[PDB]
Amino acid sequence: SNSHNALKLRFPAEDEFPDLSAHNNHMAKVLTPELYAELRAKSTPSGFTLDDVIQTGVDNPGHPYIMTVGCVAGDEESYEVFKDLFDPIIEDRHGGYKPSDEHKTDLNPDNLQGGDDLDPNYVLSSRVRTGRSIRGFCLPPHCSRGERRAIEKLAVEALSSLDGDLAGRYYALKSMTEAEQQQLIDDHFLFDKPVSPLLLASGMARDWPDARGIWHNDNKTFLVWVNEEDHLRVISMQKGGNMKEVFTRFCTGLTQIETLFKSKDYEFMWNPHLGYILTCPSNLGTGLRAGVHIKLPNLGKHEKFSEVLKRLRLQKRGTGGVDTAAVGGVFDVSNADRLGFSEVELVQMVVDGVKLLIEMEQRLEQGQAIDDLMPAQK
Amino acid sequence: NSHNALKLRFPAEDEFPDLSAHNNHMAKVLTPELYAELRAKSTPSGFTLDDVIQTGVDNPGHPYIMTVGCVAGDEESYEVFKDLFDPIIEDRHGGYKPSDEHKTDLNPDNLQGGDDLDPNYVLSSRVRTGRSIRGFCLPPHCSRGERRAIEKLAVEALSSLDGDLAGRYYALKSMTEAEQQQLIDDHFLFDKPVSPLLLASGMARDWPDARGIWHNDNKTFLVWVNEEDHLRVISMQKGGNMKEVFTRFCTGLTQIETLFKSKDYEFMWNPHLGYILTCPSNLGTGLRAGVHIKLPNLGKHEKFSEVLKRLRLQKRVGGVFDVSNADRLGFSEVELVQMVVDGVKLLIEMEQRLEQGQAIDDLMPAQK
Repeated sequence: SNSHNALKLRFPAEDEFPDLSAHNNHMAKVLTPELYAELRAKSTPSGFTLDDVIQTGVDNPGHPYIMTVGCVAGDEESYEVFKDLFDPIIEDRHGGYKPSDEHKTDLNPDNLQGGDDLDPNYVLSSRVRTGRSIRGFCLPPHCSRGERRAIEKLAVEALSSLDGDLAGRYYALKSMTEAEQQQLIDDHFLFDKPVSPLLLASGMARDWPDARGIWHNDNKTFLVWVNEEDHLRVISMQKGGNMKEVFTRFCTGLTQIETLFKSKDYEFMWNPHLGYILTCPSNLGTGLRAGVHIKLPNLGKHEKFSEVLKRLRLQKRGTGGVDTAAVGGVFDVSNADRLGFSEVELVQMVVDGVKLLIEMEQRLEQGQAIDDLMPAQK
Repeated sequence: NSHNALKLRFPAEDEFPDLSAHNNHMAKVLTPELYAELRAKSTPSGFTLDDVIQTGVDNPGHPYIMTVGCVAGDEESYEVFKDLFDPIIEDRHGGYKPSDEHKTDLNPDNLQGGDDLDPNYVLSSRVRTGRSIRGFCLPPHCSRGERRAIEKLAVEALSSLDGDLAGRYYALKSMTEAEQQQLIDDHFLFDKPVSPLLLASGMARDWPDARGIWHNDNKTFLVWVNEEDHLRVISMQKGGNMKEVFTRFCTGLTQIETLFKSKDYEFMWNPHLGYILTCPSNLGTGLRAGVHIKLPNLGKHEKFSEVLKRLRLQKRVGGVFDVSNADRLGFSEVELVQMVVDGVKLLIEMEQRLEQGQAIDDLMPAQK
């Protein structure tokens, strides 16, 4: 069953209790001596234990300013069996999302209003990314080589049946040539073995690169990663500001994949409370990041920039390409929320927020203050 | 590295540089045998010994002031080529042995006094240092992509700074006319190096791409991005409150590091060399705390040179001098600023004594 956890249970809980004195992550914030003694004996059907769940958080103290999650789920059951650890973490990480709250999924592009015309003079590209887990298999931190291979087989079979706009090709990391990895690097489609101690400490990098691969359609507007951080990572993208089109392709792609999985009696891990289940609690609900690479040289240096994004429930990341080298300010702006908002709602906020960012940019271009454009917190 | 492969087809003596009439630390240490042993090596980034000493071969230097004559291309340069750097470091940094260990101390609390040096003599005071981000090659070798990546990290980290800090970034490239003008008025604008020492090391490539300057609204904390080093942090202020200038120096610096770490990034550093920087002369603390003071009487005394060396200080407009600590490695940041505070007090004391037409010989400091 768990000979090892049985040996640990022979020690008093406080002898096995981690020293989190110099830590700063959500796990350490919630893991009291009491909670550890209560859950340490528990195990999930696949044998995943509390010690397995929090190991990364113990190894990685986290940092100042922002905390890290410090824990992972090894399977779908982990969230139920260790809900007393995950729930407060989730409540804290997702702005007060309660154990009793419900998550609503909305993958109907028609519910999105506008967003098909983000000013191409500012929006260089649009993208929507999410993650999915296949029910019946352990998550990356825990999946065996056999499970991982079974998942890849399922993913590849389904993906190979996509045609038309989604006709594509699979590229296994194991057999990848220097030439194809160079092309994938140039198209920003490649992923390598994680270097983050956060991911490494969880066990998700075992047997690399076995059963890991990259798939993408011929037009390079739809990309799928298999067995990296989660079973599947699905990305839709393209040049320009047609977020609606990107989202539609995103939704239709996910839908066709799921139908194909359904054909084989397989389905994505999902429930009314946590939405789509993924390895890290920070990616629950929709696990969706919808963003744009937008030119904002003026606003980008403005003192209220960060403040404007926070109020629009958006977040930014800087870029390191020739684009920003010229403009002197190209940013990657996406939605900050993940759980408690539907996919349509998250994408809508990017659409809405982007329009205001552009209006503020043009306002600044004409050398005028944007004071009366400052929005109220959303 | 296959260019080095070709060079290795010639015997070492045929590739060995002609360093006659060269007055730099590299030239005073590199022997034909040391070259023959190290010329086939390379750091993971591919930096070679030839790359390390190129600036020292190109720049004979000056008969008087001596230069280091070499640069590090990445963090591993100081290790893979330690047999060349160690002797140079011992030579450049007052005997600092390979066995010695550097001790960093950025706690402004350990700074005894320095809160108010006589304003009648000290026009202004400032402290500055350099920093390298682990994982990226140094300015002599960094690719355009690395430089841009470094710039991305620095800007968002500096964006997160706030309080008496919190400022605006200014990319040299896309800098607007009004902006460039405004910066010159604040005396913050820096441009492409004219120094043949930097040019020869390959540090000005792609200028001004990925280069910029960030400073606070208050104009007391400044940071140069991707110039002589990944980062050049400066703290300044008119007056003689070196203590306050150093405090702001330490905090703003602790925060930057804070933000960097919060993304799995850290400054290059190790117990032996302190902070890793491009030029060996900047190792350890790479710190320079200086003040502009009026020492007219001393300025023309025959013991002014000896007095500075005694106090371990350096000088570089009525008696207006630029005095700063001379040491960089083997002394903590707190120790370096303390010597400047102590020595300055002693300099002003001697200046006054001279004004009264008195001795001062009894004030000759004991070689610190």
